[PDB]
Amino acid sequence: AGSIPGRRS
Amino acid sequence: AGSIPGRRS
Amino acid sequence: MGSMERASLIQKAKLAEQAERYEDMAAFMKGAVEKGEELSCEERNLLSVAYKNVVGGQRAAWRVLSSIEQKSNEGPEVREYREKVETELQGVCDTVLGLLDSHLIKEAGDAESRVFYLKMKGDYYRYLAEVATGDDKKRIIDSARSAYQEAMDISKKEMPPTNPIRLGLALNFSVFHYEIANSPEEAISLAKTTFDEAMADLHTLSEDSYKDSTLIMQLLRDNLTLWT
Amino acid sequence: MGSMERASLIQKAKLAEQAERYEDMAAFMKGAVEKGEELSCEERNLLSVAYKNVVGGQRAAWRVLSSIEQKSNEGPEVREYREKVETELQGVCDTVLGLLDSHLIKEAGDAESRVFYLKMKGDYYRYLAEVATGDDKKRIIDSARSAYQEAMDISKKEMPPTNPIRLGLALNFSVFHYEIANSPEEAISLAKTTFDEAMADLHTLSEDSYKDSTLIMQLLRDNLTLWT
Ligand SMILES: *Cc1ccc(S(=O)(=O)N2CCC(N3CCCC3)CC2)cc1
Ligand SMILES: *Cc1ccc(S(=O)(=O)N2CCC(N3CCCC3)CC2)cc1
Ligand SMILES: [Ca+2]
Ligand SMILES: [Ca+2]
Ligand SMILES: [Cl-]
Ligand SMILES: [Cl-]
Repeated sequence: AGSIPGRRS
Repeated sequence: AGSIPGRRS
Repeated sequence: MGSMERASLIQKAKLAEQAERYEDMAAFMKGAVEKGEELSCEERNLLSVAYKNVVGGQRAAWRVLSSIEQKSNEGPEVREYREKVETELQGVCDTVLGLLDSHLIKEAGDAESRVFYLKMKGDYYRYLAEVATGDDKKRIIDSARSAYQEAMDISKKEMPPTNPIRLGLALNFSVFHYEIANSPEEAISLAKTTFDEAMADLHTLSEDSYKDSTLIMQLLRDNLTLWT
Repeated sequence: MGSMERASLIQKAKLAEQAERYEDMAAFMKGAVEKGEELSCEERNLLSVAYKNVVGGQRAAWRVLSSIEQKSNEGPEVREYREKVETELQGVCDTVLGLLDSHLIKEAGDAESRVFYLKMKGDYYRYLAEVATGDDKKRIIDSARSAYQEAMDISKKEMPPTNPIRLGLALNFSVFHYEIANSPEEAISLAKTTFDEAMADLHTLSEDSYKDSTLIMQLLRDNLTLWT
């Protein structure tokens, strides 16, 4: 199950 | 030009 | 970072992202928040990206160590080291939650900023819940739920169903339901309803907004495919 | 790490590698070295892997920042941040060089350990040389050269031409010649002679040793392909 990766602007 | 990667045991 | 200009901290956070120095990036953005001014949209994203990378590395390490520790339970070093990483992870989550409480959330009056920060609050309580054990877990879980729920209530009143923050909030709240709250049916229902309402609003969007929204819709669909 | 058992530091260094926590890994191995006992083959590899990962991340960040700084020279923030990363990188190199000098090298009497540590000494002076500017660069370059040369002299007298440490030493010394010393012809000659002498000794090896040696020989060949 995946959340928003959120690791690149 | 590449040296020994050397980053995994 | 009290002696560095706000604008210099922001510039260095962007450089640190390019250099993949995420601990530095988080420290620069923490310093920028502590200047006391509100954050722009771009600055909020820099803050979130910095901490998501830092805590993402910690969570991945915690999972590796926890897996080794569990297999070992089928000397004290694996448990001790898992505890060290866990404490560091909890400290980063507490730092982010502290910035949100002092004073990002209370000064956020526009829906876009307030939903963004409340989604962050839910996420970092969720990361605390991933490592919590016992009744501590119950109150931490409720704190995540309450933050996500307030964000959802605002987002449904104030943002279109295609708004990327609204979509990412719903995605992460659905993951909360599935992975933390043991509510897979609520996770599936939220992901489905979110996807369907966004689909019906795509016709209103420009080409660029369409790309932004459909990217996150695919993430909802990816989870639905795994869950059903 | 003075209060932690040597064996616990080694075990935690292995866990930290699995968790991709290389700063922790380096700190655990530094603590193990500072116990004062000599290191086994496996332990030497853990020390080297830990620091190569730490300094490898720093070198990659330094290169990103240096590239941005140079393009900017075609406010002070890019230079200031490049300097911060550079100082951190120099500190890690100094830490490794300090462990080698106090007292890993002087206690290393077997060829395998002494060549290993002198190759490390050449490598970390080479990383210092990558960021050095001016006449400081000259003495740092000579320190790298001298360490690699002593390692080469021992390796040619005491190890077969297929020994993986001998091969990796020659590979890295050839990179030194090409990238640091502005001696591409010496780099090419060393890589060629090393490859050819190893090829002629492969017939003496087991299947597993053959795999170990040919892997590094391919690296020599990859450089020769780029350089010629
Ligand atoms: C929770 C959340 C956070 C940010 C967003 S976003 O601003 O619409 N956006 C951030 C950048 C991402 N891109 C960058 C490179 C790949 C993806 C996309 C999402 C939405 C939800
Ligand atoms: C400079 C140097 C260092 C180590 C060696 S090695 O011990 O023969 N070896 C280390 C492990 C490497 N493997 C691990 C996974 C991929 C490669 C291979 C080299 C030689 C030279
Ligand atoms: Ca100011
Ligand atoms: Ca002891
Ligand atoms: Cl406000
Ligand atoms: Cl000895």
